[PDB]
Amino acid sequence: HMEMEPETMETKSVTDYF
Amino acid sequence: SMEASCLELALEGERLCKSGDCRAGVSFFEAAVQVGTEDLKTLSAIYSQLGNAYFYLHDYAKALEYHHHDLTLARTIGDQLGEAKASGNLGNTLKVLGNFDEAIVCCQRHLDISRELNDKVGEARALYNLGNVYHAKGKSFGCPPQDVGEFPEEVRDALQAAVDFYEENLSLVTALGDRAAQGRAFGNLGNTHYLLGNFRDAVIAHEQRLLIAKEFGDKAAERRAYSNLGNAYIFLGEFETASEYYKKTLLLARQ
Repeated sequence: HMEMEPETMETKSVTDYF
Repeated sequence: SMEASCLELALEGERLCKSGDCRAGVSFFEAAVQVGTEDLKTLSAIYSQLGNAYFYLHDYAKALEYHHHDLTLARTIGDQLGEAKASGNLGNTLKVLGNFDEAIVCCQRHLDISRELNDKVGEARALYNLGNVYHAKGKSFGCPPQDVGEFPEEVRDALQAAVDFYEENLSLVTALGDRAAQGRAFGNLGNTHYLLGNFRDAVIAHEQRLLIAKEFGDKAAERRAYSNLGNAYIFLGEFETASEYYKKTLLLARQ
């Protein structure tokens, strides 16, 4: 019925090496 | 080495997801898995990417499974932030599946670790994530008019709890200056009020949501705000008011 906001997902990168 | 080639395929996958085509990105990530690496930090990262990729693709079962491996592995190597994150993602996925109780634990962990490490960014997101869960939980009792008049203290409790997370979240994100985040929280905060029967409070929340939506040039969020605002006025009886916000809504998705 009601309209909701999207979820946030935390995000990891390979680039974290650098 | 097999490291280098696995590193390549993931990097690709990131730009691919980063640039809209996550369907192909998945394939590059899987591929990188198939190649593999002795560097678990990297592998951990990759499973996460898959978890979300698949999350966005509405294959929640596979997201759950990929984040569960991420979570396990972050624990394995003593990567606290990694475990905080994987927790979050698993929690949210569990929410989507309707396993609220375990979702709460998972999002709760994300919070606790983020507090420990004094990550305020992470702390706020977890607060929002928790909000949604307790919301979803309380929402999923019976159906969503007869509800607002009569329902159990343990459902109130569940919704009021969301309110409390959203507000806490908001507070946090005001300090960090994150307009987007205030955007998200405001909306869901408002619907939670709607259900609780706090309709004047509902409006306030969505007016803020709308404002932030307009400020970003975000039509979908504009689209919603008008929608959710329509509904509350209806419950206050302001049908001529509602009529218009509803008009604006239909009028909007047109443009």
